[PDB]
Amino acid sequence: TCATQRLANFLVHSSNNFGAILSSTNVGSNTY
Amino acid sequence: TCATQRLANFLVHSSNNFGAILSSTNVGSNTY
Amino acid sequence: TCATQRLANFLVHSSNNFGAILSSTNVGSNTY
Amino acid sequence: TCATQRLANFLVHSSNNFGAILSSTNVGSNTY
Amino acid sequence: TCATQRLANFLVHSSNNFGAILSSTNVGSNTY
Amino acid sequence: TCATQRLANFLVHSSNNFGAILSSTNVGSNTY
Amino acid sequence: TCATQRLANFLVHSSNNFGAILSSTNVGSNTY
Amino acid sequence: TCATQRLANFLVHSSNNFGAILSSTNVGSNTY
Amino acid sequence: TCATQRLANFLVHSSNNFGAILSSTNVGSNTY
Amino acid sequence: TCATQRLANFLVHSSNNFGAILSSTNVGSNTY
Repeated sequence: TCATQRLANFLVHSSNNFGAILSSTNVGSNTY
Repeated sequence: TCATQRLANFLVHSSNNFGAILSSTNVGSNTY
Repeated sequence: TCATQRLANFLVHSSNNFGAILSSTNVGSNTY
Repeated sequence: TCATQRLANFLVHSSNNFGAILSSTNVGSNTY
Repeated sequence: TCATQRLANFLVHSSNNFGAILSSTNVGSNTY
Repeated sequence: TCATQRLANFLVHSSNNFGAILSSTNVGSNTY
Repeated sequence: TCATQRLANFLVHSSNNFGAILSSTNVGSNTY
Repeated sequence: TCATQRLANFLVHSSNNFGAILSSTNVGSNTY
Repeated sequence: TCATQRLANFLVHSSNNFGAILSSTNVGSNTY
Repeated sequence: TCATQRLANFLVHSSNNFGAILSSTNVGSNTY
């Protein structure tokens, strides 16, 4: 029995949920 | 019995849920 | 018995659910 | 018995459900 | 029985949740 | 013009895709 | 023009994709 | 123009992707 | 123009991705 | 123009990614 782990380039570029842009705001952007 | 793991380029570019753009806002953007 | 895992380019470009664009907003965008 | 996994380019470009565009909004966009 | 771990380039470039841009703000940006 | 949102019990009990059960495994389970 | 948001019980009990059960494993479980 | 936000019980009980159970392991569990 | 935010019980009980249980391990558990 | 923020009970009980349980370990637990 042996246990060798070789994980390369694990990535989660997560940008998931709610974004609140509300009032009187003409926005050139992209909010997380 | 052996256990070798070789995972390359695991990725979840998640941008999932609710986006709130509400009122009086002409927005050139893309909110997460 | 052996266990070798070689996973390459796992990806879920998830952008799934509800998007709330509400009132008085002429929006050139694409909200997540 | 052996277990070799070689998965390449797993992808789910999911953009599934409800999109809420409500009132007084002439929108050039595509909301998730 | 042996336990060798060789993990390379573990990464989570997480920028997940709520972003609050509220009022009278024409913003060229991208807030986390 | 008004914008009132009253959403109750939004749900997506998603368990969608590929399930990999491979070899020499009599499994009493249900894998996501 | 007004913007009132009253969202209650937003939920996504997501358990979506690939599950890897490979070899010589009689498993009473349910892996995400 | 007004911007009032009243969001209650925002939830994403996400447990989404790959689960790796590999070899010689009779497991009573449920791994994320 | 006004900007009032009243957000209650924002929650993401996220337990998303890869779980590595490898070899010679009969495990009563649930690993994140 | 006014900016009032009243956020109550902001929470992200995040326990997301990789969990490494490897070899010769019968574990009653739940590792983050």
